[PDB]
Amino acid sequence: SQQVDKIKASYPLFLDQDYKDMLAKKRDGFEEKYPQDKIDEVFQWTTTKEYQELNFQREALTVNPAKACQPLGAVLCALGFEKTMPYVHGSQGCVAYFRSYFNRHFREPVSCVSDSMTEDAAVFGGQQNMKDGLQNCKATYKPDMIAVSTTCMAEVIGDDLNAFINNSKKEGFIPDEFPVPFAHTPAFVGSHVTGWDNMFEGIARYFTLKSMDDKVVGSNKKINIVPGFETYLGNFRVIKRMLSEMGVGYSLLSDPEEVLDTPADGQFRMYAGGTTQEEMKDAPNALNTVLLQPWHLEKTKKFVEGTWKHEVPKLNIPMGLDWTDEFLMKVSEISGQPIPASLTKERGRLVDMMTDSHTWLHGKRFALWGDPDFVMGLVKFLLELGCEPVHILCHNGNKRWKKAVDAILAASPYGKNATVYIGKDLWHLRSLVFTDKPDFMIGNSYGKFIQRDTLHKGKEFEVPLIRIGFPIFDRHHLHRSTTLGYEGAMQILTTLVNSILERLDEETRGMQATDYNHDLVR
Amino acid sequence: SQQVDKIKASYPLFLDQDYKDMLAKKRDGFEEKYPQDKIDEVFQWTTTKEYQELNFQREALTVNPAKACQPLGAVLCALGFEKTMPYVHGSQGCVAYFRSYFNRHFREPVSCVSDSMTEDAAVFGGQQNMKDGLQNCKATYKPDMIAVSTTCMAEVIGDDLNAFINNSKKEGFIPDEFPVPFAHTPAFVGSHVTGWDNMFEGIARYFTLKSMDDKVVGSNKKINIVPGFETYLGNFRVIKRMLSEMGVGYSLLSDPEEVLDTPADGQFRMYAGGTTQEEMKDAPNALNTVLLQPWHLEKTKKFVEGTWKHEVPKLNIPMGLDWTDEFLMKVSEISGQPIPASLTKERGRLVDMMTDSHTWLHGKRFALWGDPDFVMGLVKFLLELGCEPVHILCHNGNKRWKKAVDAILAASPYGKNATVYIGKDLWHLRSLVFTDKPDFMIGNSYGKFIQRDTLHKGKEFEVPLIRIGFPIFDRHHLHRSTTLGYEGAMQILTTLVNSILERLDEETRGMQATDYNHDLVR
Amino acid sequence: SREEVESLIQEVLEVYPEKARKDRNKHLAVNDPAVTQSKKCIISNKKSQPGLMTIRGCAYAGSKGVVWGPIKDMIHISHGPVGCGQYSRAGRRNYYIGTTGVNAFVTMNFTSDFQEKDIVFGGDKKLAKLIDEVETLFPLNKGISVQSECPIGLIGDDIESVSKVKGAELSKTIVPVRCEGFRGVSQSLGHHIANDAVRDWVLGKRDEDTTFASTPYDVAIIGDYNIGGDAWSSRILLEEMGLRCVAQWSGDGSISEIELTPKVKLNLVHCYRSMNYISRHMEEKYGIPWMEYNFFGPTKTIESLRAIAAKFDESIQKKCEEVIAKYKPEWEAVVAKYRPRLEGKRVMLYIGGLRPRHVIGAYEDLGMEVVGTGYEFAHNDDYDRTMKEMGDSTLLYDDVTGYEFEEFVKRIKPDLIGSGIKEKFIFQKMGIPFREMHSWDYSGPYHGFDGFAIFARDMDMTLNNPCWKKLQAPWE
Amino acid sequence: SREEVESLIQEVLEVYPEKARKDRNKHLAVNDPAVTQSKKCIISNKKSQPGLMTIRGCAYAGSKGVVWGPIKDMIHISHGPVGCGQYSRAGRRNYYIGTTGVNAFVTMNFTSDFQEKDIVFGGDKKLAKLIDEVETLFPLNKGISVQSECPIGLIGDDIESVSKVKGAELSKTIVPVRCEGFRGVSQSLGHHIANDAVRDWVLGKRDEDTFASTPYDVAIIGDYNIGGDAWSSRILLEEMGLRCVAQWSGDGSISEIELTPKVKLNLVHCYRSMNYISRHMEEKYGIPWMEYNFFGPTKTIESLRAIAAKFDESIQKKCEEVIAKYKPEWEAVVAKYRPRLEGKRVMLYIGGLRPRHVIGAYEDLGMEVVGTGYEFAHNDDYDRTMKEMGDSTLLYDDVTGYEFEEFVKRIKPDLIGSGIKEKFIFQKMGIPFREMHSWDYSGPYHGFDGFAIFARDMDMTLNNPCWKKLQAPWEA
Ligand code: ICS
Ligand code: ICS
Ligand SMILES: [Fe+3]
Ligand SMILES: [Fe+3]
Ligand code: NA
Ligand code: NA
Repeated sequence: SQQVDKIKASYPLFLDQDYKDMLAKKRDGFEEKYPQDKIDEVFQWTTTKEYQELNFQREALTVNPAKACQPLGAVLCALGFEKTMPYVHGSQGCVAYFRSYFNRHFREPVSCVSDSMTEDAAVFGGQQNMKDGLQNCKATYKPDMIAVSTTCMAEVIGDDLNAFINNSKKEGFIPDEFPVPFAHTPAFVGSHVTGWDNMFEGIARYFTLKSMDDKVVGSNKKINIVPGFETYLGNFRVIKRMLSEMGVGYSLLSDPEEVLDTPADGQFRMYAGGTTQEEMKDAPNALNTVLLQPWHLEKTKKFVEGTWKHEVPKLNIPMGLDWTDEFLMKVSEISGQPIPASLTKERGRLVDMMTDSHTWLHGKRFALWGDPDFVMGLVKFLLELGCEPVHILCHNGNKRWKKAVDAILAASPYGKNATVYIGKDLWHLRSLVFTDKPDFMIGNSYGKFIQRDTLHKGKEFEVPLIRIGFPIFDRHHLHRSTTLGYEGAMQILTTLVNSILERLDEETRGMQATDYNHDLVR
Repeated sequence: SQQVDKIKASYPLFLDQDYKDMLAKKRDGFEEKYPQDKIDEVFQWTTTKEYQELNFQREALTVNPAKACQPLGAVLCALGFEKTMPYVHGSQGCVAYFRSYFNRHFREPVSCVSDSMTEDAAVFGGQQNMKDGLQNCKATYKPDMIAVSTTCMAEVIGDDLNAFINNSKKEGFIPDEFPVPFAHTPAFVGSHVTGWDNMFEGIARYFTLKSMDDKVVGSNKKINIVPGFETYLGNFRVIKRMLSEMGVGYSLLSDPEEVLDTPADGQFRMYAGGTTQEEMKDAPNALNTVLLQPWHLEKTKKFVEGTWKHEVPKLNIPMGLDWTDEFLMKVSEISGQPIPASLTKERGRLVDMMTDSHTWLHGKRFALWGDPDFVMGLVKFLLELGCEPVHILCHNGNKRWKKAVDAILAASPYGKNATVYIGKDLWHLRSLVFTDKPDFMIGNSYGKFIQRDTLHKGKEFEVPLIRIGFPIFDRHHLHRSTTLGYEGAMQILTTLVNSILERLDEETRGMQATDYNHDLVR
Repeated sequence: SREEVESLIQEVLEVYPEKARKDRNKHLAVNDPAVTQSKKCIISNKKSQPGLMTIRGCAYAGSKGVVWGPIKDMIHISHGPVGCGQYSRAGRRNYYIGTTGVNAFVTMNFTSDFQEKDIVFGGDKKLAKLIDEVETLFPLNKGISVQSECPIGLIGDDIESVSKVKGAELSKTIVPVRCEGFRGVSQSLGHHIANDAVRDWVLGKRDEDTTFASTPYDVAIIGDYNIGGDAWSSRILLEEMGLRCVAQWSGDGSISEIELTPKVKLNLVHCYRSMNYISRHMEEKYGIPWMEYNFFGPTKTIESLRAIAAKFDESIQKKCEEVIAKYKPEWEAVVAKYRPRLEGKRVMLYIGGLRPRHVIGAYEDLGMEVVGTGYEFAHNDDYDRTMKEMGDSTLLYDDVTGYEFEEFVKRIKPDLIGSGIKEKFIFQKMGIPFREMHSWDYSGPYHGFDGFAIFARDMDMTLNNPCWKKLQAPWE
Repeated sequence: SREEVESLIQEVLEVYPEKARKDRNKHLAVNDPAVTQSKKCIISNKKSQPGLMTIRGCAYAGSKGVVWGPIKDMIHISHGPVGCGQYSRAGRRNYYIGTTGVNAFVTMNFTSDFQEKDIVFGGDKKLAKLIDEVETLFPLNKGISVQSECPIGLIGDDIESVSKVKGAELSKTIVPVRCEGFRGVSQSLGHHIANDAVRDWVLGKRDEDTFASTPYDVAIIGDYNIGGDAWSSRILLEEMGLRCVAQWSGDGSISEIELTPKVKLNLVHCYRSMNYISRHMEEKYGIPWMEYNFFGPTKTIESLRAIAAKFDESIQKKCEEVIAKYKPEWEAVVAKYRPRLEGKRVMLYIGGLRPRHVIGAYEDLGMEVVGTGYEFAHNDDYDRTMKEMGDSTLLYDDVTGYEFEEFVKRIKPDLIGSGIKEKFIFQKMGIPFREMHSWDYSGPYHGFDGFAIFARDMDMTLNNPCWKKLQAPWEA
């Protein structure tokens, strides 16, 4: 039933008694459900160390992965270029998933197309799909560039992207001078960040490989910045802001910040902002190229060093205090600009916040996951705050990366109880937070189901989730946040300390039971 | 007892059985406590409509006020001036409380001095306290200016501030040209915001009343901005940012943004930034004066209109979409500068966020309190979001102000169930949230005790607090936030929607009970 | 209208190249009450034109995401690389009651996570080892399904052999499903592939079981996936009417419910498109008749209840009127409050395979007018049913392109658009109120009388929201 | 460095005007091993010099905030304008067990909210009406106190007449307290004023009463249960065999106060704030009192033994059982934290007891207090301070903000323990700081259980990684 002036959605509608009785009648009659005592018994078993050992012996089964497939990253990379349409050669289903996936994180339109390869192309190739696709795309949506990647279908059958594009131009489906950079992005290799790497390097050589003769390193007096797979609008903006503050000329190569945040003013803008073709063409004339996320920009680095002859400096992701310092110092050396009074003061403001909040952060234990560069930056900053990053999980990490993070942990007393996991998923992590319970999780929205599982064991065993990463689907507009630089460090600190204090208030809210510690001042 | 490797603070230490037994013996032995059934019975009674009627019949008793005394505002106003020492003529206890009160909100040093009037000053006056006080203050702490307010003791006995300062200069305790603006700030009149008004107008008169001859309105082509009592650093910064973006010359009169956020870099800075004496001297040459919070700047408005001859425009506080628009349009008209593409886009970005989040905000019922200008700006923005501001409480509001807010409510369907209360306190509000339960509270840290009381009745009756206002003592670094302009509107929207979604996740976290609605995507 | 509609279509197609031009013109038509057979009016269920930004998904989405994934006490393996399973994890609100990770698994993502080694050597060995690990870590699962992603068929794996062997070795129901995304033209073929998988591997399990206690009022809800609880708010009405809902396919469905469905007296089909296959098969083999019904809005719900009751005896028909009389004041209060706030406002729809026509009656119960609708993957038999429900001179678009939908909306200028997540934020920026009509925009249920109240609340909150009059800055 | 300390003082005072200079020199001394009469060394309990930014509060803070406010089942009226009560609401962590707003009221703010009308007409009428409204809305209160703020005495109100009249009319304990902030020179007089209010209006209630007494009845006098300090002290005393009849006033009830004249011994932690009522109880009821110290294991063990020596052999036997029980616990604390803190120098500035009372706990961790001082102590406290402080220590009474700053820049301690108005000054200077009033929202610090928290807190702050980051690598 419904009361017209207090309408109930699914929650709490189905808690009404008549629905509750109906649902119990459904279960007992036709579901042949295991008895509750058995369900309870098995759940308790899933929280044990015994279950964890069986869990970590998995070799073939993956449960609740913390990664996606390559072409998702190739799409995000292509969206960062002016009036550029991302184009995925292969099956259309993937493109619907890529758009939907990004729709829900940014709460914005995401433009991407397929050439809809089917059973017929599975035997003869997608050549005809490519020729009609490129022509249909250019005419209908009028991009200045089409950046081509592949679905795993196109990769398995072996479509030659370069030959197919060349034939499309030769046969007159698309103008010869119309730019169509491409990259192979096999889903069964690496993860979504590898797709970003592949796509970027593909675009960079398209505009520079054949034009190196007239290139002089440093002649344009700029620094190239390659951001990598980045889903926080504030992370694009803070980098550009700090460099403008320093008076450093720069080119942010791949910049989706505008197209992912267009105004609602009565008109839809498919394209907005982005790196210009001329910025890519001119990039080898930069003084150097800085890679913001080097651990998934390996292919890019080889091309920038091998072809542009830049000497890419060895910088960690600019996360936390030490690595933002090092980033700014290396930029000063390359550009010759001194670090200005405004960033020095911002740094001192971050330090002041650290000293103000260190008593509540000290010794706090965290489980966390995400992409490699993001994870190690988070690990570094936690150590700087006096926190203990107990469970460090990077599903798409590698042994080389794990070795570097272990060295970071070994250089601090707060990493003594920390372990780094690679190739493991969030079902692995679920066991860790039962057997070696931390205080909080830092991760994406998929972690909310780990919190639900811990609460079911008991309130005292609950591990609350702090949402930092990608994707975040169950909160609004956190994609505007910042995690890089002092600004991102200040935002992360505030989020962490206040999650701690919010949990303390909840545990001390019981009248006459625990509220002796329900302090007004913290 | 304590285990060395897992030390327990007060919570949960005293939940150990031996402490629990000890506490029970203390109560039963020597406390002569009312029996628990009686406590329960009386508590349930305090939640009834019957209790509310008795509660609202109060005339002499105030319980849990939502306001402070004048001199607290005079101190904050004086802190906004370059190398200015706030100086409160009267008893020293108040100054310790003023500093402590601001210490805990900003988590920063707060410099303010007293002249320590005692029983002896009660029979001859604090003249000698003033003469030695001004000389001791100037020599020891080396301010460029001393801004004098009063404690309620100094007001009752009748110390003539003007005569006492004049005598201090005549007898040589301080140089004649050393600026010593003053204001009477009686605690038994108005509230802390009245002190801000009184202090500012006192400083404005000190630097301009006798120098009006050579003044020409508009001759400096700037706009004066008077912020009023403001405890969000981001609100000082957003106003200066939007005006620089527009290319508008301005003088922010009273600017504590720097001194309330000095860096931690190994040295303490008593003074930093602030309005210069010269900006006050030159302010009558501005095109006009804009009052950001007019409902506690009445005395100031009369002086700028009566003496500076400015035509102060009728603008609401720049909060939300409509009132930020009107603020920018009036600034454009006065200054002749057009609103630039960057603010138009920022506006459209705020609108986009509204459309993205309107389904979760719609119809949500709120109780809220604070200062008058802040409260009406919050009410306006909630109406713009499709929320219902059900209980609007402004302890230090007046009938004129309540009438203006009622007109705002009457002009929207979402104000149909709203009531505005003036002269009522948070014990009044506690009754309202029991008898006419809203979905959330928006208020300062004192609201955490209303949330605790509601939970005690039952989880289904709990009204969670959303911390926006002053003071906020139980979270860290929210004083850096922004509530004005599109930036502030974006921050408030994000906080509101995600508080809703966090509460929904909590209510649907129950495994096999309520988690059918524990959606990954919201 | 009419002539301006035909004129709008030709205008929009002037941007396409010749080939697309001609094909897209086949999928764009204007309704006409003097024509009854849609095969003479519009073409459907054809391949998408390359590069035009179709809204369609793939066959995998049609089988795993739509049909099989909701079955709660089974574990569904997304067999292939990591993408497909991750993008579809918990994105669809097929609600269920269970203890997730213990005896129910809908919102989890099980995957074989194909590496390049499995491409060159095949994944059948990995699948068999994967099935064993599932048995160790999730002992309370009541069956396993293998949802094939694009590479499986392309490399020549034989998942049916693995399913047969491991099924016997373990005495377990292991369903192979060949829903590779490159098969077919859309989600539609995934429906059909998945239906045949249920028939071939699950539905026959109890053909020789006689231990089920049948009643003359046993019935099954076919093709309702309990989006936000839609199926629960429908089951309640059917059992208030005196019926016994033996099974729910597949929203909040258990494998045992599936197995008992051949024992019912009547199959109630909500989603014809996704489930007419298994319905026809159950009529042929078990003699069970099936009928289409509609629980969107009070008008269609009342009519459905009466038609369903007419299939039984006078006692069910008496209860039918008791239910109609019970809820009458409730939905009358909903219309009395919300119909004034929505009447005369024009709606454009674009959804999947049923709702573009199925929700019309509910909008009209609120005084609204659907001036345009279309499907991603419906067949001509759906379009036959669509013309009987759509008004004269409506606009009809099959597999609409992103450009088409945009341009069509720019000229028609509806007051509300009901479509999917990939469309939502486009039209919000255009200042056009938008309601998600797949996910219900995380609200619902919308089925039944209780769903109509939420539906009316949701359309009103969005269409009349104050945000929409603020798109234009006062200074231009 | 002795001679370098005297030189530092004279250097610092070179900035003052002649008058302040001469006065401040009386309140700055270097401790010296051959001195029992501190009046030959330093002056204290004098008015503050105007305009030098004293850290002191007022008499109202001494009475309402410190003594009376903690008593949980009474309602305390801040009688005057709105400021005093709001700034002191729940700022002090005098912990208690109760149902706030029903039978306990510590963290609430009751106030008469003086308007200018009450200034010209007086507030006695408003107070009487206020008392009636308290009775209606808070029936379970067990008494009322009236904390006078600055205006009350200045305008000639008579709150004692109101208290007497309404007390008889209502049969209620209504205590008038004349703690106007302008009285005295600091919080210290508020202590004394408040003690006499307890004596004159509460303590005599049960003189002719009804109590079953035992030979081991005792009262904790002058412990305000900051973070639970008194609970973690009571536990040890009752483990030792004693019965703590009352706790003044941390988590104290009025009934406990009234029963205190029935005990055999008064245990005084805070001498400064409570020696007044202690002396009075000895004179009138013959109850002896003794000072004790529960900061750190050394002082706690010694206190327990001294307390037990006042009773019979059975209490002394239990005393050794308690010492033996907790011995391994505090030994593990020092074994872990003493290595991390040894040799580090501390400067203290607090109120009236802790500047000397916590020294022993720091030394139990290998630390050295190189400087201490009080806001409002008297010469009898400074007598006790010299015996606890080391040779050539720095001693500052009513230290000015400038003095403390300059003293710290030159001494350069590794840790500073002081109040909230000092904390953020020295953090910016790169000097670890621990609040020694509020315990920085941690604690308890009393007893064996408090020592573990104390050692944890000093270590976490002093050795924190934030302190090595104050200097940017490019600004050296
Ligand atoms: S199954 Fe079909 S696209 Fe009939 S694939 Fe799709 S939960 Fe749609 S119009 Mo999403 S044929 Fe169901 C559908 Fe309709 S996923 Fe849902 S809303 S009624
Ligand atoms: S009562 Fe005194 S200032 Fe003895 S007024 Fe003050 S809770 Fe201090 S050094 Mo705050 S004489 Fe207590 C004190 Fe000591 S408030 Fe606390 S810490 S032991
Ligand atoms: Fe958006
Ligand atoms: Fe600070
Ligand atoms: Na895929
Ligand atoms: Na006061």
